[PDB]
Amino acid sequence: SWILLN
Amino acid sequence: MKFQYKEDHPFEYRKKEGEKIRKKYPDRVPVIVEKAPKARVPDLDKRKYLVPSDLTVGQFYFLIRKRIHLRPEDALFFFVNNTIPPTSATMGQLYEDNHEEDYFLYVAYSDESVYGK
Repeated sequence: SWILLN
Repeated sequence: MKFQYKEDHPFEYRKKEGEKIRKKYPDRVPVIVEKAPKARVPDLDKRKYLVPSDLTVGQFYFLIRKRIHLRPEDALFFFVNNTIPPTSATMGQLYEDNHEEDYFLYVAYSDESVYGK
């Protein structure tokens, strides 16, 4: 799964 | 510049994931982030990042720097297509200028200014 930065 | 993401998945798989995520989050760009070979830096557990398009490259640097538990004073360099990107560019601009045919931007990081050293 993707990590959402800021 | 090898990316484990590309070794792990064929082009068609990557492009399908890239177009899907570019449609689901249009204000964001998908970025693969991996440690460069021979780099003397901590590793990043996760390699897939959705980054806001209006984020500056420098602020993106800071976010990854905090993920690998480094301080601003630590030597840390980032590479796209074997060159260090301009700090004041936006992540949207870098993405538009450098994304591959699978719709991903690929970034490597190292403690050395030359990829692979």
